[PDB]
Amino acid sequence: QSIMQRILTVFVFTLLIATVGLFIGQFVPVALMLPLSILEVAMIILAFWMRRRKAVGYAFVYTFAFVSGITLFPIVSHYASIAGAYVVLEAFGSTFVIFAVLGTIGAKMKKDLSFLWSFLLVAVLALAVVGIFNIFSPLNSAAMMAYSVIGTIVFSLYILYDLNQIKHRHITEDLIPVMALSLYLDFINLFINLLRFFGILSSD
Ligand SMILES: [Gd]
Repeated sequence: QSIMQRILTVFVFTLLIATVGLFIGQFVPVALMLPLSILEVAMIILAFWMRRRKAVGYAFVYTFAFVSGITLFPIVSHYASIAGAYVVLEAFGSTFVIFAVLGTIGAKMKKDLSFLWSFLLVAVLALAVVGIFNIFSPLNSAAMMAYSVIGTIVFSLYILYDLNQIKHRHITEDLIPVMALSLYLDFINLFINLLRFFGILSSD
């Protein structure tokens, strides 16, 4: 009925569409698979880009959710292989409770967190730079673990912020796709960071 529920209705469908993509993604051969470095940082770059995009439709978000799902399996399989499959469940479980807890608090809190926009914008740019640096010169385990905890905190704060702005701002019906897409990217980026963190933590 309300705009918040319609956004979260779209959000759940992108999760479902992504899960089918993830299943399909297992059949991609190693020849057609991009480097792990590139795949991880591309999601940070798209999270930044898709936030500032104008006039996004329902066809874009659902097709994006599907394709991104396919390009998530290489990362999932990597960290499951180096540290056991249990880290994928730990990562997904931790993402789900963080999103539920922070999403609920953000959506019903009386304080308006609009002032954080600049703080979170520069943090994503920093992660983007360090992620791009990682392609050419790969960071060691401890720097990657440090990078992962920081990314976890930034993308946890974005969920709080995003649900908070949905309540506090006058969101028109034409922004339902773009707001759900940002929730999807926040979720996916939080998952990747927890997965890498717990992946490396159990790696040695
Ligand atoms: Gd790998």
